[PDB]
Amino acid sequence: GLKKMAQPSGCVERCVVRVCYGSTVLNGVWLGDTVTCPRHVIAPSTTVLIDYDHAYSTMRLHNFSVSHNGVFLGVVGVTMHGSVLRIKVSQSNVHTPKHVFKTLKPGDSFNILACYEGIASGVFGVNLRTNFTIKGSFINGACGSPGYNVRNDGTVEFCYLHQIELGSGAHVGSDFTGSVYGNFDDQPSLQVESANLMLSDNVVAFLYAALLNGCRWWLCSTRVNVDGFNEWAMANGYTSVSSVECYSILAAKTGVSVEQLLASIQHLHEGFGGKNILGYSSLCDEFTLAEVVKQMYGV
Amino acid sequence: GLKKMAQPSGCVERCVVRVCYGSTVLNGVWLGDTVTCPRHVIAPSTTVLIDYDHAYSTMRLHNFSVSHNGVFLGVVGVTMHGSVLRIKVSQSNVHTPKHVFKTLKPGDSFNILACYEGIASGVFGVNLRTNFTIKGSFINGACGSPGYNVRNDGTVEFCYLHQIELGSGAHVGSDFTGSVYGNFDDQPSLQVESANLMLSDNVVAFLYAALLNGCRWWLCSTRVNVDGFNEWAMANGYTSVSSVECYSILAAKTGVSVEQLLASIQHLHEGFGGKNILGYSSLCDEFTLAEVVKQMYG
Repeated sequence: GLKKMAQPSGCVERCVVRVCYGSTVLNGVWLGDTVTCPRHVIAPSTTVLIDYDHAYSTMRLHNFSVSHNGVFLGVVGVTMHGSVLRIKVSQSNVHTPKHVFKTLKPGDSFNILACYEGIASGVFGVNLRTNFTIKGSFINGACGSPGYNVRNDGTVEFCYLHQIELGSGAHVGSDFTGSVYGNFDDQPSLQVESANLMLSDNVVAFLYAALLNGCRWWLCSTRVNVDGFNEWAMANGYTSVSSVECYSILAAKTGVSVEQLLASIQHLHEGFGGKNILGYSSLCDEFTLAEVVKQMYGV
Repeated sequence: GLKKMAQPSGCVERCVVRVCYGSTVLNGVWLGDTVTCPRHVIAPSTTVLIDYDHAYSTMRLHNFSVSHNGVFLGVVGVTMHGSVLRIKVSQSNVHTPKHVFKTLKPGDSFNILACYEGIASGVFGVNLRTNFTIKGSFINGACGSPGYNVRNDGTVEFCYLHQIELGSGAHVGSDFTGSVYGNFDDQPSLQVESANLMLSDNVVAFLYAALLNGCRWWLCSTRVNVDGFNEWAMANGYTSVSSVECYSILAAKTGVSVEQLLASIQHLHEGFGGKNILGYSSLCDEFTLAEVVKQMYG
């Protein structure tokens, strides 16, 4: 069985704060004596293009209010870095977890802690898609909601801060250095993301999960090698497959080769008509190899 | 948009402990000075039917080890209540959240904190099905993983302790009184659960969600009243619809009566062939009214 799960949120919850500037409110992340939040918090109320360099030069520290669970923190200084602010506050978060900052790549899975007014309301796993957007569930006020991963040694990787929802409904964020994923503008615009490609590495993982569950009506005995599949993938809305050897644990157990699964993808590309694979009516790219392995075997 | 989410797990993570008896290890929940865990932990290693009353009668307190993040709690006494043990320990959990215990009904959504050796590894939302099982993700050692909801005032409702995986893959748990949901046996056996019905109230909530996203190709123009739908529901594997007036909010905003969605359920029952509703190719009973309302309007 396959269930999308999030990693536990407790150590990240203790870092979420409410950041207010004037009347504008969003979420920030408090590590040590620094709060990171989207710079949208200092935007003037207007319908014209936002000049953030001008808003930054006219910023006054006393217009900020930063709080953790209703306890207000004193603001010492603020610098702007791409699409985020770094707010120095006058005391350190005594529950700062061991952490690093990591910039995601397309195909990476991570966890979103969806937050409103400095308070977490939900947690879910997501994948950064090839168009550098995610499909989240955010209502008004989710700006600044953090994305994270928890390494095996317990280190939190801070990798995402929610920035904006595009007209299409797709969600855009930045890393903690202020670079927006996909170079989208961090203010209202008419921007549209590129077409989403199916994540081939995840699809291969999904088909191995199907095999391990005894679902194999779809298996091809044809073989397509990596170079051939990657050329087909270009023309058919799929990514290249990154490598084959990482699947060897699943390959030995099944015992089906990655190249057989690549041929199976080409066979199943259009539809299942109208059978299903693990309940899905079309190929699923939601689950990574690491998830299939960890959910099947704890590794 | 509709995404299955879990409520934040921080306050529950601080209650999970490792419970060991002899060589057998599983998870427990530490509230005040009590640890609740599945009684499977005192089972003898064997392939015969387990007699839990005899296992309990021959129990020795010194065979228990209860620990939280590597520090060991002193065990004071143990009682058995249905499928769970209540282990009294000599320390109170200083991180005990404000909490109540609540027994779930089919169609209720809740959150699972999946745990291994007393450490949380994943959190996800699930729905209790009409056969009283859930579709989770558990591998070996997840026994005792807790299920919970968090009310608006912050109170944690403890509602589920993971007990066993059935031969079908479906998951069985107990409440914190030790009653097994669906009264399945809490030991290895050949039991098979009865078939699931489609949770009609959840399907309605799902269709209200689609209307709010401009997904309306499936909307029936005509209506069927509740009494006619419930007759159809029996003969077609759906539960009876509860009431109509709960959906007033979404009935208002759409503005579509529940009776119109009931007619659409009848029409969509076979298949979409091959159109789509919010990503799904068949009707989805995964989301309750409360989740839809919370995810779209707060």
